[PDB]
Amino acid sequence: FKIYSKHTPINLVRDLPQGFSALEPLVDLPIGINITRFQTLLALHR
Amino acid sequence: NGVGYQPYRVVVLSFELLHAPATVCGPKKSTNLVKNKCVNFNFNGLTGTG
Ligand SMILES: *[C@@H]1O[C@H](CO)[C@@H](O)[C@H](O)[C@H]1NC(C)=O
Repeated sequence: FKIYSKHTPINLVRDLPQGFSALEPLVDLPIGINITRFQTLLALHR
Repeated sequence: NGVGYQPYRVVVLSFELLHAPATVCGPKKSTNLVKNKCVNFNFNGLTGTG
């Protein structure tokens, strides 16, 4: 299970900019488990 | 107390294996690097000469 990512600033927050940039690898997982669905985690003060 | 009745501490280690890549691997020997001569080399599984 491999992850690739990169970071870049934005001043046109409304939509994705044009251009081209590549993603670099940073970490790998030897987990070997099966993945079929995924979700996201959020945070909020209350 | 008797020798047969003396307390003993015992440590047991067990094995399990999976089709996932192995994670516990002990070290291997390694030598020093040499320059400017014809030599066989093995780097992390990559093999060659020069
Ligand atoms: C993952 O799915 C395969 C078939 O797609 C199955 O053979 C296997 O048992 C499942 N689980 C793991 C841990 O690979």
